[PDB]
Amino acid sequence: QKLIANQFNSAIGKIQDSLSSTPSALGKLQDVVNHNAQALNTLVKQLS
Amino acid sequence: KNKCVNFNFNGLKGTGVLTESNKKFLPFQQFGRDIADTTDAVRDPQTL
Repeated sequence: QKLIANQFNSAIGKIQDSLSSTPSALGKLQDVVNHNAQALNTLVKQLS
Repeated sequence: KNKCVNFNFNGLKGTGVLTESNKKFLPFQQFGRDIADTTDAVRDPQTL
């Protein structure tokens, strides 16, 4: 039990670092934001 | 100023609210523009 509780806690502690250091870890969610803004810019820019 | 009116500057008919602008203009530049190629900054012909 004591060893298993240690392994779990170390695994949790690396998640805080993994997402912070890697830039494209949340690429899927950033794609939702980018596609929406790009569509609206195209709609606005197409007025000229 | 600060009221929805019809403006007509040398034939730029339009509708909107005219406020004081701190946009630096080069002495050659007469009117500004935005992304959609619409006038969003004007120079009064009489009072500079």
